Amino acid sequence: GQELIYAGMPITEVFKEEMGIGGVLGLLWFQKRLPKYSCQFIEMCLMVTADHGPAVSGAHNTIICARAGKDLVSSLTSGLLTIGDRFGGALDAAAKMFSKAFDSGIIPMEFVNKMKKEGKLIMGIGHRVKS
Amino acid sequence: SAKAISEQTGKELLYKFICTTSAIQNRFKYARVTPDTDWARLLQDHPWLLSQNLVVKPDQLIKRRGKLGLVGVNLTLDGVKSWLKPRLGQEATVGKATGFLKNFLIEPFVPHSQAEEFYVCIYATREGDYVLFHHEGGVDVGDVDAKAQKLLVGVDEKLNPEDIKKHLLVHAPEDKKEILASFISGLFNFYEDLYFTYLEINPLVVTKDGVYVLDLAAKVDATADYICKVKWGDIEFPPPFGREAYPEEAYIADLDAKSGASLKLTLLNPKGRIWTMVAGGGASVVYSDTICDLGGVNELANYGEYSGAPSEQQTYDYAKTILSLMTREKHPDGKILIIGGSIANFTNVAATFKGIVRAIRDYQGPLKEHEVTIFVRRGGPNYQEGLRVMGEVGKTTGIPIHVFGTETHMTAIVGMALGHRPIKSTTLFSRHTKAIVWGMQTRAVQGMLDFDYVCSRDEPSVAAMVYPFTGDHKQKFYWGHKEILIPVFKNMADAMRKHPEVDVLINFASLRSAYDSTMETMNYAQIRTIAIIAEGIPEALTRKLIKKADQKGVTIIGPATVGGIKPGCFKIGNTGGMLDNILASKLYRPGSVAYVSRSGGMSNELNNIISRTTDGVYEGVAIGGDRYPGSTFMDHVLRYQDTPGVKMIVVLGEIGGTEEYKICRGIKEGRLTKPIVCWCIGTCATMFSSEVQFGHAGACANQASETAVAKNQALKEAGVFVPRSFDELGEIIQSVYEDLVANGVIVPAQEVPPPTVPMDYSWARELGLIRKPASFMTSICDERGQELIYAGMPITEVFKEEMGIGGVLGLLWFQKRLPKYSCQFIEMCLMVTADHGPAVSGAHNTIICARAGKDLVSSLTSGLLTIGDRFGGALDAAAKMFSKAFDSGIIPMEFVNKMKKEGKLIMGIGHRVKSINNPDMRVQILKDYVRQHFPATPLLDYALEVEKITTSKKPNLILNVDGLIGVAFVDMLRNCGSFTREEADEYIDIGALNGIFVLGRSMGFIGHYLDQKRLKQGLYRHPWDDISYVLPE
Amino acid sequence: GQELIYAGMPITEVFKEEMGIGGVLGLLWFQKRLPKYSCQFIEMCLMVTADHGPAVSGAHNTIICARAGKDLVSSLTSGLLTIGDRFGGALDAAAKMFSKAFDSGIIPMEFVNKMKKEGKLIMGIGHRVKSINNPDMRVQILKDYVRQHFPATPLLDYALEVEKITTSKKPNLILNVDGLIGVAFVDMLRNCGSFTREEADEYIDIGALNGIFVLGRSMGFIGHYLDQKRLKQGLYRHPWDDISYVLPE
Ligand SMILES: CC(C)(COP(=O)(O)OP(=O)(O)OC[C@H]1O[C@@H](n2cnc3c(N)ncnc32)[C@H](O)[C@@H]1OP(=O)(O)O)[C@@H](O)C(=O)NCCC(=O)NCCS
Ligand SMILES: CC(C)(COP(=O)(O)OP(=O)(O)OC[C@H]1O[C@@H](n2cnc3c(N)ncnc32)[C@H](O)[C@@H]1OP(=O)(O)O)[C@@H](O)C(=O)NCCC(=O)NCCS
Ligand SMILES: CC(C)(COP(=O)(O)OP(=O)(O)OC[C@H]1O[C@@H](n2cnc3c(N)ncnc32)[C@H](O)[C@@H]1OP(=O)(O)O)[C@@H](O)C(=O)NCCC(=O)NCCS
Ligand SMILES: Nc1ncnc2c1ncn2[C@@H]1O[C@H](COP(=O)(O)OP(=O)(O)O)[C@@H](O)[C@H]1O
Ligand SMILES: [Mg+2]
Ligand SMILES: [Mg+2]
Repeated sequence: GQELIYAGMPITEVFKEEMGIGGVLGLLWFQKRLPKYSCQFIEMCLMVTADHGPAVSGAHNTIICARAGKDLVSSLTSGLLTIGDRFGGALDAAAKMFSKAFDSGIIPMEFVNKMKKEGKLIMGIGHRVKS
Repeated sequence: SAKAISEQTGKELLYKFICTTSAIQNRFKYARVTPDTDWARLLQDHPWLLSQNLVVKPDQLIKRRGKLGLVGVNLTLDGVKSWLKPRLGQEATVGKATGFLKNFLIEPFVPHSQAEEFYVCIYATREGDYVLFHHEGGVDVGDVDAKAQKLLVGVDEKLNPEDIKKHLLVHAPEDKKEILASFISGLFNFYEDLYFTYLEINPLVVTKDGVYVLDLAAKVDATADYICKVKWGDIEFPPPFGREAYPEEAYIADLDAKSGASLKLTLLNPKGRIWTMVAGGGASVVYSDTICDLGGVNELANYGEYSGAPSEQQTYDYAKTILSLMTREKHPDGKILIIGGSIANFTNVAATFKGIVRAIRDYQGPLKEHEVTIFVRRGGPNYQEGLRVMGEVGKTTGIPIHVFGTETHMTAIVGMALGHRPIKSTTLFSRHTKAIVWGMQTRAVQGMLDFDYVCSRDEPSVAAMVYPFTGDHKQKFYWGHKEILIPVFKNMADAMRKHPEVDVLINFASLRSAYDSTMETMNYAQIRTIAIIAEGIPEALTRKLIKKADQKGVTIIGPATVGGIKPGCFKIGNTGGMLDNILASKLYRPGSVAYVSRSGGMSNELNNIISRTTDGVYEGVAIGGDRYPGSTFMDHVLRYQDTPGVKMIVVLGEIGGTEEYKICRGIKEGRLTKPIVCWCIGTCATMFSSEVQFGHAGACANQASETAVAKNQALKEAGVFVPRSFDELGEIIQSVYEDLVANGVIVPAQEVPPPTVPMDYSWARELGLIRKPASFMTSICDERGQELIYAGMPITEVFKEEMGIGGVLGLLWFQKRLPKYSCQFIEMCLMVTADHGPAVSGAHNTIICARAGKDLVSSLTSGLLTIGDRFGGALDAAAKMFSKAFDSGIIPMEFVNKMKKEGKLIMGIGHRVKSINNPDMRVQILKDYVRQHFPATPLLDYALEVEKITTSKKPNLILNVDGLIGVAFVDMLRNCGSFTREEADEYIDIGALNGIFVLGRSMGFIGHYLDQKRLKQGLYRHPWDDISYVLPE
Repeated sequence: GQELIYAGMPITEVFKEEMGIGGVLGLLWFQKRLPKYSCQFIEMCLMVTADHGPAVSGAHNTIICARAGKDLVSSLTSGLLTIGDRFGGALDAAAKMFSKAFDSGIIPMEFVNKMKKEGKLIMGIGHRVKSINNPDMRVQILKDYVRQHFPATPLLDYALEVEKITTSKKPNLILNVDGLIGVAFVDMLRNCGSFTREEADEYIDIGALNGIFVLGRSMGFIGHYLDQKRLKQGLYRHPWDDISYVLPE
C-alpha cells in the first residue's frame, strides 16, 4: 500500500494510538488490539527476560561465537539455537502443565500428588536460592 | 464380477470350512489328473485310490458330463487309467465350444440308491439369497426352478433351521430331515462367509453312513478377494469350456487387481486381424458390436477395456501386451488396431495416449513387419495433446495412423478400418444443492465449481470435504477469477454438524472403505442422495447399502459410476469433465431430454449426441456398472416421468439382468407416457462361442432374457423407440425430438451466453499463449527427470563409474568429472578435517547445545556458526595468501620479508607442538599422497620453500594442516586439468575451501551431538569463577 | 596426543586401514570399526542424499540466502534449519515406524490396517511418479547393494511385504528412498554385528538417521551456494501475485 499496515492498522495510526512495542506485538503475533494493561504486561515480560548473565547456555554460545570473530546475526543465532528445551523452555512447559492441570479439574493438592506419583517435577516451581 | 471356480476348488473350500453336525464323508478324497501327471507320485499322495472303486470326470466347467459319457463310474484304478487313455488330451465339442480334455478329478465311488440323491442350490439376487431343495436329485432333475422348494434369505437375514424343515424338506424322507437341515444350515453359512454368489450340489447323497458331496458347481464374487484372500488362498478362475487361458490375460488380470483402474483382456481369436484397445466397459462393447455388425466376428481377436484413469505406465504395460499379441504371426491382409473410446469424464487422454505411443515406438519394427494400420478416436481431458502424440508417432515410425476426435462419431473408425466407408424423492438436485465430498479430490471439486459458475449458480455446490488422514483445514479454490476457501474435515460428524444445508455426499472412498463410509453417511438424516464412485465393491456389501438406503429413503447413485449431471443445477464430481466439454455440449443450461445409462464414458457421449440433436440434456444419471446398482433404470425413468421439465427419455441399456423389462411393464401399465428411446449394448455376446464377462461387473447374461438382443426386441414390442444399432441412436433421438417440437410438446428456449471463466495458467503456457520469466537459475542438479542427474551425470552412471563421495562433490560443487586421484584427495581432506576434539569453538558450542536438550540440526548449526574467521578460516586464508604471493612473482624469501614488514603472520604456518623434526601426521599423509599422485604441485613447492625459511627462525613454524590443504587444493584445481585458471581462481575466491572445512567438520560435530546424548549429559552453565564481571557503578 | 585419535584409532591407522569417509563416520558417530560393507553402504547413503534439486524447502532457503549476499555458513545453515519434519524427517520417521511395527510382532497386513484405523499414513511409502513397474533408481541402487552385501535384512524384508500390500492398492505406493534408507540402516545397526540391540535402538532414537540426511544433503546445499555465487544471481523478492493477503479490517 501507500502506507505500511500491521494487522489492519496503518503505521501512522499505530503511532497516533501510542500502541508501543507491546501493542505492535499484539497486532503482528495475535492480530489484536489488546487492552493497554495487556500491552504493558507483554513489554514487562520482554524486559525481565532481556538478560540473565553470560553463564547461561545461550549467552555463553553467543559470546564464544563473537569471540571466534563472527557477525552479529551468526553470534546471536548460535546462542538462540540453545533456547528450547532445558534452556528457556520452562515458560511454555509451565504454562502448558498448569493449564492442563487446571482444566483437568484436579485440585492443587491432587495435581501435586499426581506429579509425584508420575515421577515428574513441576515446571515453573523451584529456585536455587530464593526462598 | 462373479467368477466360476473349479469343482476341486469348491470341494476343497467346502471340506476345509463347512461347519455341520452332519458327518461329511470322503473329505479331501479327490485326485487331480492332467496330461503331465506323475502317477507314481499321485499314488503315493493318494493311497485311498487303491482302497475301493472310483469315479473319474473332467473338471473344466463342462455341464451335463454324465449325459456326455464323461463320467466313468465304479471303476478300479486300472479301469480309470483305461478310461482316461482315449480321453485325456483329446479334443471335445460340447455345444458351440471346442476345447481339450486336460483336467480330471478322481474320487471314491459312493454306492447309493436313486432315492438317496438330493438337489441343493443357493444363488444370489438383489433381494437376497434363494435356497433350493429337491428330493429327486441327480442327472435327471430338469427344471429345478419350477420343481424345487425355494426359500429367500433376506439381505441381512439369517436362515431359520425350522424354516428349512417347514418349507424346504416337506417331501424329504422323514429319517433324513435332521441331517439335511443341519447340512443345509452349514452350507448356507459357508456360502456367505466365502462370498459365493452361486453354489449347486447335484447330487447331494445321504446314506445310512452320512453326507456325500458328489458334484459341486459354484461362482464366487471375485471382487471380495481383499476380504477372503486368506481363506480362498491361491484361488483359480477357469476360462469357460471352449476357451483357453493365456498368460497375457493373467498378466492384465494381475494389473487390474492391483489398482482402482479397470484393465480387462480376453482373447477370442489370437490369430484374428482385428484388435481393439478401447477405453470403457460401455464403449468397448459398442465397438465390438459395430465390428460384428460389419461382419468382423471371425477376425475379432480380443475383447477388453481400460478405464478409471489408469496411469501412463499402466497404459504402456497394457498396450505392449496387445502389440506383442498382434505381432506373433503374419496375416496376408495385414492387421488393424482400433484405439477408441467415448469422450472421457476424467481419464487423462494425454497420459494414457503417451503410454500407448511409447509401446508403439517399442514395437515399431514388428508393427511394420505385420502391416498394422491404427485407427484412433477419443475425447476427454487433454485429448488435444493425446491426439497430437498419436499423429506424431505415426509420422516418425512410418506406421499408418488415422487420428480423430470429438467431431467424429464414436464408431466411425470401425467402418473406415474395415473399408465400408472412406477415411423415493422425484428431484435430487437443484441450483441450491450443497454437497460434501469424501476424499481428497481437489480437481473434481474445482471442475464442479467451474460448472456452477457457468451455470450462473449463486453459490458453489461443494460446501465441505472430509479426509481422515489430514487435520481440519481450509483448501483454496476458484469461483470465477476469485480465490475462495472450502473447509476440509478430519471427521464426518464435524462436516455434517457445520453444514446442515448439505443433502448430498459424493463419496470418493476407495473400494476398500466405500462400504463403511457410505453406511456412516446414512447415519446423517440431512443426507438424501449419495453418489458412490468406486468400482469393485463386493455385491454382498452393495446389497446391504441398498437395504439401509431403502429403509432410510436415501437415493444412492452408484457404485462404480462417474455420477451424473443436471445442467444449470449440479454436477456429480468428474461427470462432464472440464469447461471445454461443458461448453461444447451446452451442459450449462437445461434442455428437454433426460437420460440414464450404466456407463460413465457413454453418458458423456450422450451429452454430446443429445446436445447436437435436441435442445439438450435436462438431467443425466450414470447408474454404474455393478450387478446391483444403488438406484436402477426404472428408479430414474420414474423420476423423469414425474419431472414436468422432461419431455423425452433416453435409456442406454446393457446385457445382463432384467432391469429394462420394468420399462416395458411401466408403459403397459400406463405409468410411463413420455416418449422413451432405448438401446441395449452387448449384441455381440449372442455371436460368441463361449460366455464373455464384459467390463461392467453386471454385464454378463445368465439367462436368455438377459441378452441385449432379447431386451432390445422386448422394448421395441412395448413401444419404446429402439434404433437398428447404436449407430442410429442419434438419428432416432433427433426424430423423436423433432416430432415433439412439431407437436408443441417442447418450446426451445432462446440461447443465452454463459459467464466467462479465465484459462488456468497451466494450459496457457502449454499452448504457448503466455510467457512468464523464471525467477531462479540452477546448474548443479536436475530432479525433474526419469533419473536423478548430478551436473549432467545420471545417478546410476555416478555409481557405475564408482565416483564416490569425492566424485559427487566434483559434480555438485564444480560441475566437473574429476580425475580419480583428485576425488580421492577430496575424500582425504574431508577425513583429516572430520574432527579435532571437543575443545575448539564449534565443537564446544554443539556440545553445549546438545546438553541444553536441543535437536541434531540446532546443535550442529549452533557449532557451524562459529566457523569463519578465527575458527576454520585458515584453509581459505592460507590458499589465498600463498596464491597471491606466488602469482605476484615474489620469491619465497621476498614474501616472508614482505609479510614481516606489513605486520602480518603467514597463514598456514605454525604449530603449538609439532616441530620440523617432529612432524604433523595429517600433513605427512596428505603431503605424501599429493606428491605421489598430482601431476604438478607448484604452489605446494613454493609453500614448502616458505616453511624452509620460517623453520629456520623457530622450529615449530611448520606448514600446518590448514596451509597444506589450502595450497594442495589450489594445486589440484589449477593442475588436475579440469579447470581453466579463471575457473580455479573463481572457486577459491567464492570459498570452495570453506565448504571443505564446513562439510568435513560437520561429521565431527554431529559425532559430538550423538556423544553428548548417549553420555546423558545434563544442562551446562558456565562457572562464575571463570567470568570477570566488570559492570558500571 | 602426538597423533589425532578417532574413537581409539590413530589417524595414520585410519588411512593405513583404508577406512574411508564411511569408516571415519563409524568411529566418530558410533565408536565402532564397522564391516567394510557397512562403511560402503553409509557412503552410498550420503551419495543418494547429496542433492535433489533447488525446489525443495532447504535448497530454496540456501539459494535465497546466498542471493541475499550472505556467507557459505549462513546460507548453508539457513537451508539446514528446514530439515526436520515435513522436509528430510521421513528417514527417521520410516525407520522408527517400521522398527516399532516389526518388533511389536504384528504381521505386515495387521500393520497396514492398524495405520489405516489410526488414520495415519505409512512413512517411507509412496512416490508422486515412480510406479512398482517404473522404479526409483535411488531405491534400486541401494536395494540391490543391500541384497548383495547385507548378511541379514529382516526389517527390509518386512517393509517389502508392506510395499507388496500398499502397491496392490495404488501402484505408486512403493517403498521410497527415505523408507529404503531408514529400514536398511536399522538392519545395518542390528545385523552388522558391531552393536547390541540396546545400542542399535539408542542410535535410532537419538536420531543418527537425521544425521545421515543432514550430512549428506549438506553437500548439495554447499553446491547450491557456490552455484548461485558463480551464476552472479541478484537479491530475491517473492512476487506479490503469489501471495494471498488476508488481513483484518
Ligand atoms: C529428608 C532430607 C534428607 C531430604 O529432603 P529435602 O531435600 O528437604 O527434600 P527432597 O529432596 O526429598 O524434596 C522434597 C519434596 O519436594 C519435591 N519437589 C522438589 N522439587 C519439586 C518441583 N520442582 N516440583 C514438585 N515437587 C518438587 C520432591 O518430590 C519431594 O517430595 P516428597 O517430599 O513428597 O517426596 C532432608 O530434609 C533432611 O536432611 N532433613 C533433616 C532430617 C534430620 O534432622 N535427620 C536427623 C539427623 S540427627
Ligand atoms: C628472542 C626471544 C625472547 C623471542 O623470540 P622467538 O620466540 O624465537 O621468536 P618470535 O616469537 O619473536 O618469532 C620468531 C619469528 O617468527 C615469525 N613468525 C611467527 N609466527 C609466524 C607465522 N605464522 N608466519 C610467519 N612468520 C611468523 C615472527 O615474525 C618472528 O620474526 P622475526 O624473527 O623476523 O622478528 C627468544 O628467542 C629467546 O628467549 N631467546 C633466548 C635469548 C637468551 O638466551 N637470552 C639470554 C638470557 S641470559
Ligand atoms: C476410488 C478413487 C476415486 C480414489 O482412490 P485412489 O486414489 O486409488 O486411492 P486413495 O486416494 O483413496 O488411496 C488408496 C489407499 O492407499 C492408502 N495410502 C495412500 N498413501 C499411503 C501411505 N503413504 N501409506 C499407507 N497407506 C497409504 C490410502 O489409505 C487408501 O487406503 P484404502 O484404499 O484402504 O482406503 C479412484 O481409485 C478411482 O477413480 N477409481 C476408479 C473407479 C471407477 O472406475 N469409477 C466408475 C466411473 S464410471
Ligand atoms: N463318487 C461317486 N460315486 C457314485 N456316484 C457318483 C459319484 N460321482 C458321480 N456320481 C454319479 O454320476 C452322476 C453324474 O455326475 P455329476 O457329478 O452329477 O456330473 P454332471 O452334473 O456334469 O452330469 C451323478 O448324478 C451321480 O449319480
Ligand atoms: Mg450333476
Ligand atoms: Mg470402467
